[PDB]
Amino acid sequence: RSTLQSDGVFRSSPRGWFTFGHVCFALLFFFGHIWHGARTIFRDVFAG
Amino acid sequence: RPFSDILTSIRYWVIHSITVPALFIAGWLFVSTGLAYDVFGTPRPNEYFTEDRQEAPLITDRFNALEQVKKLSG
Amino acid sequence: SWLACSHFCLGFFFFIGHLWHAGRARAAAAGFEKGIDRFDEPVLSMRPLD
Amino acid sequence: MLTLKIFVYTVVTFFVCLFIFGFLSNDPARNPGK
Amino acid sequence: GLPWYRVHTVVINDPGRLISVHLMHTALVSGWAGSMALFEISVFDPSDPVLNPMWRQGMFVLPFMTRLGITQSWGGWTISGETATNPGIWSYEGVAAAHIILSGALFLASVWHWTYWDLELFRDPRTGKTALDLPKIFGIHLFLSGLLCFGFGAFHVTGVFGPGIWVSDPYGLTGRVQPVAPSWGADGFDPYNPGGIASHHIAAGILGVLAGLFHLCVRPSIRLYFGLSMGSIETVLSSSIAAVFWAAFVVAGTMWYGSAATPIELFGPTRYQWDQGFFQQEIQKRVQ
Amino acid sequence: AVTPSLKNFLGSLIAGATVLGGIALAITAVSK
Amino acid sequence: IFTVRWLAIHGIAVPTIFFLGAITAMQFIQR
Amino acid sequence: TIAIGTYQEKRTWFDDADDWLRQDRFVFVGWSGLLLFPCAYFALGGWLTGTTFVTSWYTHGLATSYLEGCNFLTAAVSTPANSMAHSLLFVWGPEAQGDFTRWCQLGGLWAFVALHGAFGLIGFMLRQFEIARSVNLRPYNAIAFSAPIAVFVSVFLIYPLGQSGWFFAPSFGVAAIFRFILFFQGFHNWTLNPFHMMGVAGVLGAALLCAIHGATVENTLFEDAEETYSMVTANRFWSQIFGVAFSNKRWLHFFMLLVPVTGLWMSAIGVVGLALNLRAYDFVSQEIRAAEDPEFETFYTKNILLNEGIRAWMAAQDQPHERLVFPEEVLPRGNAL
Amino acid sequence: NIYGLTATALFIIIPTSFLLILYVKTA
Amino acid sequence: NIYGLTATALFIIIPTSFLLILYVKTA
Amino acid sequence: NSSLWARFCEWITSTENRLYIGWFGVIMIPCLLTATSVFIIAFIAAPPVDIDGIREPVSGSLLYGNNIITGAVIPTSNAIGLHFYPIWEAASLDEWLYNGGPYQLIVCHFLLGVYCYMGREWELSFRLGMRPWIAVAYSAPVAAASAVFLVYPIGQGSFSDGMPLGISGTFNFMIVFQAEHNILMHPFHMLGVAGVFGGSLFSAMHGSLVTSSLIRNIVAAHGYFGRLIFQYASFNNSRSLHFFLAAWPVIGIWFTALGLSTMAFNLNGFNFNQSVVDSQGRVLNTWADIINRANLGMEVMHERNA
Amino acid sequence: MARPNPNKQVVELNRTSLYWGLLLIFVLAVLFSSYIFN
Amino acid sequence: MEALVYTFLLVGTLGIIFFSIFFRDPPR
Amino acid sequence: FQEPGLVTPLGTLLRPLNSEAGKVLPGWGTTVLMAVFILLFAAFLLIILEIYNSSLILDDVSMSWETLAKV
Ligand code: CLA
Ligand code: CLA
Ligand code: CLA
Ligand code: CLA
Ligand SMILES: CC(C)=CCC/C(C)=C/CC/C(C)=C/CC/C(C)=C/CC/C(C)=C/CC/C(C)=C/CC/C(C)=C/CC/C(C)=C/CC/C(C)=C/CC1=CC(=O)C(C)=C(C)C1=O
Ligand SMILES: CCCCCCCCCCCCCCCC(=O)OC[C@H](COP(=O)(O)OC[C@@H](O)CO)OC(=O)CCCCCCCCCCCCCCC
Ligand SMILES: CCCCCCCCCCCCCCCC(=O)OC[C@H](COP(=O)(O)OC[C@@H](O)CO)OC(=O)CCCCCCCCCCCCCCC
Ligand SMILES: CC1=C(/C=C/C(C)=C/C=C/C(C)=C/C=C/C=C(C)/C=C/C=C(C)/C=C/C2=C(C)CCCC2(C)C)C(C)(C)CCC1
Ligand SMILES: CC1=C(/C=C/C(C)=C/C=C/C(C)=C/C=C/C=C(C)/C=C/C=C(C)/C=C/C2=C(C)CCCC2(C)C)C(C)(C)CCC1
Ligand SMILES: [Fe+2]
Repeated sequence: RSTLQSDGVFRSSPRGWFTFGHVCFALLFFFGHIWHGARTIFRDVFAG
Repeated sequence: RPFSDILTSIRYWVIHSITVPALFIAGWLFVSTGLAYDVFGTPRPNEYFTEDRQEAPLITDRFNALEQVKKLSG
Repeated sequence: SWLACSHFCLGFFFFIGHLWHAGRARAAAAGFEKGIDRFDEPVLSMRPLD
Repeated sequence: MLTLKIFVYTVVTFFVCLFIFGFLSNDPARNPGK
Repeated sequence: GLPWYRVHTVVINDPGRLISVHLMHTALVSGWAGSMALFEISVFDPSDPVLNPMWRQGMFVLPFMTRLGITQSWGGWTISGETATNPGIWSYEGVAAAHIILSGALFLASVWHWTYWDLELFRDPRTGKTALDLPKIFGIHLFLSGLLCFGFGAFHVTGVFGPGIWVSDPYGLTGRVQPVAPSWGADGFDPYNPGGIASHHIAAGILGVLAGLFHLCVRPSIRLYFGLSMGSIETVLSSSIAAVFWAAFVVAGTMWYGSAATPIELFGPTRYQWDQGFFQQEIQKRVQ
Repeated sequence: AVTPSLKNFLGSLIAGATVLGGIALAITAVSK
Repeated sequence: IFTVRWLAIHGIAVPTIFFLGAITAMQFIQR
Repeated sequence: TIAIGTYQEKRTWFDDADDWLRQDRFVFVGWSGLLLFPCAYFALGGWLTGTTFVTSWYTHGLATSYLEGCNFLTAAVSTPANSMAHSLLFVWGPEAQGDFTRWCQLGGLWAFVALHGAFGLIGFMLRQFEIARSVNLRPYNAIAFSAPIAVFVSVFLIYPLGQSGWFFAPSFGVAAIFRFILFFQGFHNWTLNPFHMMGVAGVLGAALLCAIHGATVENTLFEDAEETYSMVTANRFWSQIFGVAFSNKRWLHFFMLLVPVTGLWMSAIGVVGLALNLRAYDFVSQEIRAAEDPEFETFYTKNILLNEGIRAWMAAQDQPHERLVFPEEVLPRGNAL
Repeated sequence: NIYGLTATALFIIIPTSFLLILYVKTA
Repeated sequence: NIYGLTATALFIIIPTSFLLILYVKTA
Repeated sequence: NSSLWARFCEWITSTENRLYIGWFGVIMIPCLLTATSVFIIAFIAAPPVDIDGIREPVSGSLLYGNNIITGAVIPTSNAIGLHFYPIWEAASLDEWLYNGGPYQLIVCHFLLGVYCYMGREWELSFRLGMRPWIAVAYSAPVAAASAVFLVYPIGQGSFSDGMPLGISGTFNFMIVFQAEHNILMHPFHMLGVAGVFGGSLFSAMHGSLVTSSLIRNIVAAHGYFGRLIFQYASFNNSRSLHFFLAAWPVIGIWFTALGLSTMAFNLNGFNFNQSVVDSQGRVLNTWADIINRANLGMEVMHERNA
Repeated sequence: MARPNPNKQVVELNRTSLYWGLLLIFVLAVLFSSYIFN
Repeated sequence: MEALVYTFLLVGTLGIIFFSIFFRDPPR
Repeated sequence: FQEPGLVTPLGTLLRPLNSEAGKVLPGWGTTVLMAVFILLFAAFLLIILEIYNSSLILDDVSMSWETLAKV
């Protein structure tokens, strides 16, 4: 532990970080799909 | 079809008055005759702890679960 | 416990009742309890707040 | 800390007395239009 | 005037600048790839690939390079541990520099396309107003995607022309790149069989080409055209985001639960391997 | 090839097709 | 006579009354 | 170009079905109804049947039903045992093999309710879109409703998928949800997570905005088209008391929408973070300072100790598959500190 | 903790300055 | 060196912010 | 009318001030200023407090090695209890701080300030001519604050039970409260949760409907709501709708505050333990029993002393 | 060179927007820095 | 030194509140 | 605004592709093929989903890490 002054608490491998980030972006992009589809279907009323 | 006319109709009153008690007694018998326990698998208050098993059940099997529950049950 | 809890709740509710009824009575006495006159709003007679 | 006690007491009493007399100054509500 | 959150909506009906912005985003992506790869090499310590694999050093982008055959570094060190043969042109530094060069070229292309936006190509021959044939542009782009998929599945992974892909033993002791023979039976569908991937791409290519041809030769129906409103470009964005988040969910699942595309050699063990006593059972059986 | 799980899956598949066909036929019949 | 409103109200009501009839005696069960 | 903009053309069966579906009846069936009314209906029935008759004696080793003598609060639909892992538990699947009784006993009814309810939520949002389209109005209600779907997906689907199996998903029931809440408090220290903070802030602010807007509108009416309430009077009042007050009605009624949606979305992101055990559990600096100096002690340390106690005293019965037996000397206690 | 300090400082400088530039341009 | 860091940060923040507030008021 | 009293009264009562002062402001402003000043100073720098009164100080000041999420103003020490503890009754300033006086000072001044603020909310409303009872809607958070900070310590007999003025302190208070009393399984806390969730739901839905309807109409939104769910023709006018919006959350928070005060006198929530018993006398566990085990863990780890 | 772009627009945001933005950045900072430092 | 950072963030936030109160933009 | 854009050899080479925007076939066209292939793709997705979930067990499929050694 002396080399990098390890704090003694486990960290997450690259697999966990990849999964976390990509799932969060998946939810956000579901919201984006919903919003942009809503605009597309309702173009006339949205325009004015 | 406004609700007032259907409410005041005699045919409605008679058919519902004959059918509703039938369903109520159907549920009453469905519970009191023990058919509910057999169909839904809920144990009666006097077989929760079979003589071979004095502790709570536990499955420990994904694919081969049928006879496992057979053993745990009864 | 029953006495204390019940009477605290009742006292608090009656205090809220005081607030409501006192406010309503003062407003009615002033004369604008029914609502704003929509012609002579007291706010309009004041300069813009900057 | 007697000095601090008296200072706090006098400031509080000043505030409370002003608080009371402010309302005693206000004239009763009335309805001109009636 | 526009709000802060609509500033990019100007390019909606200006394809010339749309091309430039998409090129610029691609340039940012490639530049991130290259810069991350360079910094990624700058910190890696290949001294002990036994008890200090890459996945224990926060090695995020390097495993993706390693998965497709690139194992040699210009510094002499190799992932396997030995010094191996000459690195050749294709190395980690090579890919990083290549991505940086590509990003810069795309930057220049983006600037060019930004300055020159009014092109007769985007203008409808019948009417002066700019129009885009989305049902056909989709056909051409699907055709290109199918061609690329077939090429990857038949030449790179198969080892006919390329190096292949990474494969390892079930318990992650010894693993390295080889060619993959496509498997066409039901056994090629299970996640943990590399032979599926190759085969998949081949099929996934060929069908695409046919679809790429079909949409290129058949125009949409009127009912579909007005129900889906394919005239507007916003529908394309909505559908694309839908497919994108579907892909994100699928990729996240394949990563978390483990598959032949994420060997534990270069990504780390899965939690379900510890929960079910995978390596414990292996060690106990071997010792017994 | 003829494993029981496949049989159950095909049975469920035909059941779903039956439900879809029933709904479609009901809609068509009631509409006109 | 067979309107969708009729279908909805009956599909909701019939299980409801059946379940209430069950639950009453269910409560009367000796423990 | 070939034809006119889909005015009449031909009266295909699709047009007749569409006309019948979109009739102005008492209940708007719509196209979404074909997906909403069936699924959602089962999503209700499966719960109530689930709450009434079936038991949880084999999955969790508990009695959760009216038939077994449980109150409304106590009754619940329990998740399948941890052995089932992530099986969807089809009634025709290998686990049940078409035996309805054992399918109920194995706990598959929870999967039934969850799946059919998710599809019912999708159908309901599509219904919102359909009605908004039919009345020529902007579909902001669908955008608002996207948040509860996000929370439901993040809590009932993403989370158990991230864990060992369905066993750790919330069980439908008033007391079961309390167990789940205390479970997150004990293990994941969910209160400390920033995303939960950013969600609770949104929720409480939403309640605050609702109350304030109702009181303000109801207390600035005009005596008796034109707006009933005096916007200028309310703006002056709230700008002189609080300091800042709304000036544009549209912005206010959009803020009332923006707050809860953002709060719940952020909480959903937090729960996604927890699904992979990425939990904002500890402060390393404070832990090391407390370790080297026994005297040092803050509220955070007491919370950590309480979490240790919760885990130790709950794991015995909340996770039967582990077969955990704790000797009485091992369970944490305050006096032993 | 140098990484935390630099990340915090960047998050306070870049976005707030970004907003200020636009507002200055507007007026 | 904490005194140096805080002094530098104050010298960057207070006067530049001061000027920015005035300019925002002017426009 | 140049008399000092006259001009001072005109200044205080005048609406020309940027922030209306009013007579209630006379007590409102200084009290809140004192509370916030002492709170800021104590949070920034203050010595450890002996919350439990057995000579085991608890660090809570930001400067003494703890974070924002963890920093808090420790409540008054258990030794003093309900006795009035200003500076001048303390033996010395250092002892005053060690025992935890500033929390008592802050809470007293804060309660006075919030009550005076509730009053001014009526007074200004009377000035402008608008209807008076906006203060009634404000009585909910005030009631909850009084229950948390004053009534519960009075019931438990000590001031150490008041909510610590910090985030992690708030979490500790909530967990300990759940341990001692089943706050979760109490109908009034259930009504409070219902009130909060319903307030969020109604705010979101009303915002969506109104912002969608504002195009260039309320009939269209009414029809939209009526057709969406089976329910038809309710809240036909803005008056009833905007009254209901205020009525739901206010009643919910009134009930949760009353539940907290009720528990202050040891009247806990429902206790469904060993509710289900099979034949010949065994115990079948239910979800309430797992909740009970969690409560056992919390309570046993809470009792720091033997 | 191409003709001047027809659909050129300029972004605006008033003082309320600036205050909202600054308050958001600072609130997020005070919330998250406690965990960044760790 | 983290204490100074936390205090800077807090006082900055209070400054934003103060400016939002007293220096409001007159609408339109 | 009436003047066309810059003339380039590449543009005129690719001009024919983006030439008939808006052209559309009459009737429903090939929507029946859409229905058929949507259903077939849904069936395929269900097949692979139940293969990965293990809810569908096949004799050839092993569906585990131990299959890496196999072939
Ligand atoms: C999804 C993409 C992704 C993934 C999975 C990873 C994963 C990883 N990266 Mg990489 N990285 C990425 C994108 C990604 N990175 C990008 C785009 C950049 C360019 C900026 C970097 C730059 C980078 C560097 C320079 C380093 C890493 C490192 C790491 C490793 C350590 C954990 C970590 O990221 O920090 C932990 C991450 C967090 C604590 C962030 C949590 C996410 C929250 C939600 C952010 C919220 C921000 C909030 C709203 C506002 C902040 C307020 C402010 C006051 C702070 C891990 C393998 C380190 C390493 O050892 O690998 C070499 C390292 O030194 N990454
Ligand atoms: C393929 C992806 C894609 C594309 C091309 C677009 C494109 C567009 N969107 Mg959509 N959107 C997307 C995804 C996408 N969006 C997703 C995933 C969401 C959900 C979060 C949204 C939600 C959304 C809303 C709610 C709105 C738009 C709008 C718009 C238009 C204006 C852009 C804007 O907001 O101003 C430019 C925005 C900024 C300059 C602000 C950027 C600051 C961000 C938030 C922080 C910085 C992030 C960081 C630097 C990069 C993160 C990278 C990450 C993805 C890995 C534009 C046509 C607007 C519109 O069309 O209305 C007419 C609109 O109102 N979008
Ligand atoms: C002896 C005391 C007293 C008297 C004589 C009155 C008399 C009056 N009040 Mg006042 N009021 C009181 C106490 C009193 N109130 C208290 C304590 C409160 C606080 C809640 C209120 C709050 C209040 C409001 C908010 C309003 C009135 C109104 C009225 C007038 C109409 C009566 C009414 O609402 O119809 C009779 C109404 C009902 C019978 C409905 C009953 C609904 C309640 C919720 C039933 C609850 C019963 C339940 C079992 C009790 C559980 C208690 C538990 C918590 C311990 C009338 C002049 C109204 C008015 O227009 O004034 C001019 C009006 O708007 N009052
Ligand atoms: C539209 C309404 C609807 C929807 C969306 C669902 C959806 C679902 N149900 Mg529910 N269900 C419904 C109506 C619905 N059901 C009705 C009306 C009943 C009463 C009869 C049930 C009774 C029921 C039970 C008892 C169970 C489900 C289950 C399920 C799930 C698994 C279904 C599955 O994989 O089967 C297979 C799915 C399909 C076949 C769907 C269509 C797939 C495509 C179209 C096949 C195309 C191939 C080919 C062209 C067609 C064959 C041609 C052939 C004739 C030659 C899923 C969430 C199960 C579950 O998961 O519970 C936990 C379960 O146990 N449902
Ligand atoms: C040393 C010191 C200082 C110690 C301090 C220690 C410490 C603990 C500091 C606090 C730390 C801190 C800041 C923590 C909170 C951080 C936190 C969790 C932030 C969440 C931030 C975040 C991004 C979450 C997203 C969720 C989100 C959108 C929440 C928004 C919440 C919010 C702003 C709600 C509204 C609140 C509110 C008061 C509204 C009132 C509006 C109002 C004046 C309306 C009046 C009104 C009504 C009418 O009807 C009409 C008609 C008009 C006209 C009118 O005007
Ligand atoms: C057409 C449907 C007819 C009604 C089916 C029965 C419904 C009532 C269930 C009561 C419990 C009965 C217990 C046996 C349960 C049972 O039926 O098992 C029957 C069978 C398994 O039984 P075995 O193969 O063990 O039995 C062998 C023989 O004895 C015949 O059973 O499973 C199937 O083949 C599919 C059954 C699907 C039944 C559910 C229908 C819904 C499917 C999902 C549809 C989704 C459509 C979505 C569209 C988008
Ligand atoms: C005597 C009482 C003294 C009270 C002092 C407290 C004052 C609080 C003032 C909050 C202003 C927030 C910034 C508004 C920025 C601003 O300019 O908003 C302006 C906005 C009004 O906008 P308009 O209606 O002019 O917008 C018109 C649209 O067309 C957009 O242009 O005000 C609101 O809508 C209500 C906002 C309440 C938001 C409350 C948030 C409270 C956050 C508190 C954080 C404390 C952190 C503490 C750290 C230790
Ligand atoms: C923070 C973060 C994030 C994001 C991030 C990002 C998004 C990033 C990006 C990044 C990037 C995007 C980067 C980039 C970079 C780039 C570069 C670095 C480039 C370079 C280039 C060059 C160098 C060039 C050169 C050249 C040219 C130009 C060509 C010609 C030749 C030469 C070679 C000269 C989020 C929010 C998610 C959260 C988490 C974390
Ligand atoms: C599972 C199943 C299914 C289905 C199912 C269903 C569909 C169901 C339904 C169900 C239902 C549909 C139910 C209902 C129920 C109801 C109830 C159970 C009710 C109750 C009520 C009450 C209890 C009340 C009370 C009260 C009132 C309100 C009045 C007075 C007061 C009081 C409080 C007393 C399927 C086919 C898939 C398969 C087979 C099996
Ligand atoms: Fe409203």
